[PDB]
Amino acid sequence: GIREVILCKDQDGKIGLRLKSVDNGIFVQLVQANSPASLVGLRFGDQVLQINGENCAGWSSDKAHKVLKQAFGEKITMTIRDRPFERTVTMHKDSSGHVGFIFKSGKITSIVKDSSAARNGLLTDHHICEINGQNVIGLKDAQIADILSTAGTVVTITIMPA
Ligand SMILES: O=C1CC=NC(C[C@H](NC(=O)OCC2c3ccccc3-c3ccccc32)C(=O)O)=N1
Repeated sequence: GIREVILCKDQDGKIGLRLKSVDNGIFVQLVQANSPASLVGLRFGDQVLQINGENCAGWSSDKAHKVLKQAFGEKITMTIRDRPFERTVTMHKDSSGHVGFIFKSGKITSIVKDSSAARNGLLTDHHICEINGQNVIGLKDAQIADILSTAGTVVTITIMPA
């Protein structure tokens, strides 16, 4: 759904957030660790409907960057729609412990024939966002692989088109 967040700027008047224009909307592209943006729970793929009550519709990435930098006040408010491009696909590890996909730089690149990923219709050219709800955006591939490997039999992956 939609919600309001209220962020307090840090030491340098920053919130740790980079935004990106997509289809005449504005979306969260990068959230800094331990930042005000992380504190209020902003995540890669969240949609920003308003900043300080002003509609973001049609803003360029540069204009959103400017609005954030030049915002007057110690606080910045936003209206957020939670990751509208996100979907889950649930798969099951086979007897060798595999769900059946290859990924590189956090993006699914190949589906293994006659695997659980194949049976459940996992797609390529998609970001791996969460594994059973655990956020893996920005992790190294070996870290993603480790989280996958230690998951139980049910593996639900949250994905987003890349
Ligand atoms: O790109 C990555 C990197 C790390 N993890 C994953 C997810 C994992 N994929 C995977 O480990 O493939 C190699 C695996 C393997 C190793 C040795 C011999 C046979 C087979 C075999 C046969 C069928 C399907 C998968 C496999 C998974 O599908 O659970 N993808």
